[PDB]
Amino acid sequence: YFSQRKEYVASMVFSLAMGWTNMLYYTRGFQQMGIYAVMIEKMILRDLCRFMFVYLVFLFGFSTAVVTLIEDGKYNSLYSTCLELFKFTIGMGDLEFTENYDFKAVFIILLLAYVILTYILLLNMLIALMGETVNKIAQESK
Amino acid sequence: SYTDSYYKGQTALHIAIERRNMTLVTLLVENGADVQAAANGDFFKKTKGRPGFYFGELPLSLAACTNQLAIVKFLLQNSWQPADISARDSVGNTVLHALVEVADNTVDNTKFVTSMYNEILILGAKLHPTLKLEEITNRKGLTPLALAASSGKIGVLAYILQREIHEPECRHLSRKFTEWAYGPVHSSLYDLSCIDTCEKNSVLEVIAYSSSETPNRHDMLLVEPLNRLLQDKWDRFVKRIFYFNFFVYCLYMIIFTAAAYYRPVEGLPPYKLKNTVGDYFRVTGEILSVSGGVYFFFRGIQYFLQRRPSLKSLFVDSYSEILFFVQSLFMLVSVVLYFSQRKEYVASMVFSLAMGWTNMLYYTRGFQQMGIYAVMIEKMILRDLCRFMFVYLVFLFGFSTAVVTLIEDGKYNSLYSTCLELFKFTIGMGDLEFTENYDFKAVFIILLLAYVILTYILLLNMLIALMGETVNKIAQESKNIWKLQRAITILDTEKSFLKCMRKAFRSGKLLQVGFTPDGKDDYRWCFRVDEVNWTT
Amino acid sequence: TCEKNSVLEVIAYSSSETPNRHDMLLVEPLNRLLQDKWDRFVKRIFYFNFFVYCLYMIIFTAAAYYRPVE
Ligand SMILES: C=C(C)[C@]12C[C@@H](C)[C@@]34O[C@](Cc5ccccc5)(O[C@@H]1[C@@H]3C=C(COC(=O)Cc1ccc(O)c(OC)c1)C[C@]1(O)C(=O)C(C)=C[C@@H]41)O2
Ligand SMILES: C=C(C)[C@]12C[C@@H](C)[C@@]34O[C@](Cc5ccccc5)(O[C@@H]1[C@@H]3C=C(COC(=O)Cc1ccc(O)c(OC)c1)C[C@]1(O)C(=O)C(C)=C[C@@H]41)O2
Ligand SMILES: CCCCCCCCCCCCCCCC(=O)O[C@H](COC(=O)CCCCCC)COP(=O)(O)OCCN
Ligand SMILES: CNC[C@H](O)[C@H](O)[C@H](O)[C@H](O)CO
Repeated sequence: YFSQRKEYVASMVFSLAMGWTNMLYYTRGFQQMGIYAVMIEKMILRDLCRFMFVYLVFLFGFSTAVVTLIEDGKYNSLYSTCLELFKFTIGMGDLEFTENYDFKAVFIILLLAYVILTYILLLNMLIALMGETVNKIAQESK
Repeated sequence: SYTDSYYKGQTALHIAIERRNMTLVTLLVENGADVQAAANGDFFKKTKGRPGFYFGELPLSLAACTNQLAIVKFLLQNSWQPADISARDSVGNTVLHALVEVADNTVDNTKFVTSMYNEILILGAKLHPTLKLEEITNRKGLTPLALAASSGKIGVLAYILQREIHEPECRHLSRKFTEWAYGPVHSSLYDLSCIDTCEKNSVLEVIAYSSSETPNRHDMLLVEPLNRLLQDKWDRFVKRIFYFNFFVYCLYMIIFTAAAYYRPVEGLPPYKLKNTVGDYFRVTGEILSVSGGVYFFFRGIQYFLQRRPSLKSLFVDSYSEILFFVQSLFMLVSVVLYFSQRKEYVASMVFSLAMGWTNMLYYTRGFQQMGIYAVMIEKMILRDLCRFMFVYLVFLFGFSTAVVTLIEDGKYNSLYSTCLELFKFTIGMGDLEFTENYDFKAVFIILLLAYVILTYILLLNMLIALMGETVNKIAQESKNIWKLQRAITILDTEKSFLKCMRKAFRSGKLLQVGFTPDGKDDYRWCFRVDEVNWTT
Repeated sequence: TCEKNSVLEVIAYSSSETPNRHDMLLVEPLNRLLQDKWDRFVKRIFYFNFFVYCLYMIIFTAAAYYRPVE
């Protein structure tokens, strides 16, 4: 701010966001409510940290395969393709095969394989593990 | 004798009985110690939020509560200063009330307390045959049976309702009367007094309208005479009345829906009737709808005034009455806005209409199969969503105001639109279409993806795991929940009944024993049960 | 009150690998002490801290919302 850069807005906003979620710290010590803060702690530190490597392997592998196969289109940059395949993981892609392009059959096979592997299989694996972690610490709530 | 505010009234006889010294008790009673002193200090009162020993404040109560029968017989029979068996404390609890209070639904405690209760009743019959201890109520108007039912003492309740004494000169204290037995089957009579018709506070009223903290609220209905009573009342007359009420409610909602759908669209209510068929039927439907709203309104007020529920348990019990009452309130507010010449009555009417259908789920209670869904919806809403709202709103507001602050000039530049879109993202129907030209786009993307990962993936599945655990918690308890709801329905149907008859009795006013302590005979509304048991 | 190293400090600031870190607080004098200190004076201080943090965040939000756009 004092260095004459408008980029301070960016830093400010992150603190503002964090400032609200840190109010979960004050749920600790209520017998009913503290379990939610604990569950979030355990899930972020254990489950997402371990799952991240697996998912990034799958994401980068299929993403770079798609970018290599495609030439001259929207899917010709790592940025857009990573965004799109990540959208497919969390079930908000669209698989609209409405482009004129080469090796269309192989492109379709790859996207279907990725969708099955990440949406159906991996994501429910993670959700199963998170459910295990959540149920494991209900009885320790006291 | 202790004179402070903590041990007020404690004296030597209490110490001797407490120490289990027969010799010192005999000497103290010999020397003229008061056998009816009241030790009512704060250490000795009935209380939960302070360590203490409540026994009923009297030496006889102390002796009974401590499993010392010899001292009880001494105090009652000894001629230096005999003890009154029917004495009461400051709470009004007699020895039997004190015995009920010290139960804890364990095997050995059940054996002790049941034994001491039985012996005291026999001795009371012998000493004062015209005395009826079991009809003495404490300060709150509870008999020992009602106190046991309210407190959830399953052992004492099971003992009392199934009490039998095979001995003359005390047989009139029995309640279960075995008339015959065959190989696997035996037929008996059950006394039934103050189960159905006591006029003050019956057992079924106490069990049904308990405050949901009672440790065995639903197991108490499995005790045999109660279970047979509820089944008989259900099959005899209540079942038909319940189905009739459900059918009438269905007709009411059909009329209400039809009237609501065909509202006039012209401005400025109220609207005047034209001499045409559709107007007559529409106005008829409106009048019936408002009538139904007024009916449910006054039923709600009657319920709340009769029960007087506390704020802490206002919703934990009485969920259904609250929802029916809120439906009534929306209907009345709609009527007020209608005759006040405002369009906004449509808004109020609509909410009542929606509520009117979902309250149909109240009638799936009392089915063994179907009532579990109504119960699950209630518990999920009352526990999981109400606790989870604070957490989720903290996240929503944090990222919402962050994004609004970052962005200048766009659709994401007001709290309303950004809160709605972030909510859409949380339930998995966003767009993520990062196609707008605006500054700080990288930070915007980082914020939004962090929000998606935090709320869509993580928190939402946390909620779902918790709700699923709740459902699996009560997959098992269906059988008991069904019975409890059926009991509440039966009592509620008994209370109104809209015929001026109170034929709530089961079997005849039969002579039970015929041989009282005096020359009279007792007719007691006994109820016949033929039980079967394949043991041996 | 130890002045060097008390029991509650040792239990509370343990490294989470201690086998009975949760059960050690159920020992009766400790459980009563924590309940007593909570009800005596700490509970009001904690609620006051939470209230002040709420006010702080509201002030921060309002100040950030109305930043100048030049
Ligand atoms: C320092 C770490 C470890 C951390 C800091 C930030 C970036 C964080 O994301 C993480 C990584 C992350 C990012 C996005 C999704 C999942 C995980 O986890 C926390 C950190 C994690 C969260 C979410 O965790 C919470 O529910 C807050 C919280 C939970 C439990 C508590 O006991 C607690 O006490 C203070 C606070 C909030 C953020 O700080 C936040 O508001 C933003 C913008 C990102 C979250 O990085
Ligand atoms: C009075 C309360 C507590 C309540 C009243 C309304 C606003 C309610 O939303 C809530 C809050 C809410 C709103 C939206 C989603 C979840 C919860 O829960 C009920 C209330 C909750 C429901 C949903 O609950 C049901 O399944 C009805 C029901 C379940 C079990 C029963 O035993 C029962 O007997 C009457 C009825 C129906 C609504 O009343 C309805 O139709 C509308 C429009 C909103 C629902 O507020
Ligand atoms: C399940 C747990 C593990 C999950 C891991 C999450 C992985 C998600 C990966 C998504 C990356 C999507 C990046 C968006 C690309 C983009 O939209 O483009 C970006 C825009 O800039 C940025 O926002 C910087 C990158 C954002 C930082 C992002 C962490 C570059 O610039 P261009 O606009 O010119 O791209 C020109 C092309 N149109
Ligand atoms: C179907 N197009 C997107 C939907 O609107 C919805 O957002 C999405 O399909 C769900 O998240 C997956 O079930």
